[PDB]
Amino acid sequence: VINTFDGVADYLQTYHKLPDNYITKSEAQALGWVASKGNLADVAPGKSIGGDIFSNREGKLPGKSGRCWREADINYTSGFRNSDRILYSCDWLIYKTTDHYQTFTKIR
Repeated sequence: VINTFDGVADYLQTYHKLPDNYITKSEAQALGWVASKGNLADVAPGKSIGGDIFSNREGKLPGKSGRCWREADINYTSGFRNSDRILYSCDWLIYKTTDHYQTFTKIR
């Protein structure tokens, strides 16, 4: 797998968690992921980076408490990470970005 905008959106709203194909950056690093080599697929076949706290330091997203915004990679399969991300709040507001957190639009 679930790594589409709709799929992860629907999945979070229900289960209240990301699907089983997500790993945080720290977890990925421990498995040997080297961002500069874009090898995530080799060290963690079928996984995508997701579940880490998004700071919202630029307030480009509705203000929430300290660790209420989280992000997950969307449309990732192999190679370097792309520019697609889903942003989900502790109150389950769902936003998307396709430009590397520059701009956001509501999806749920």
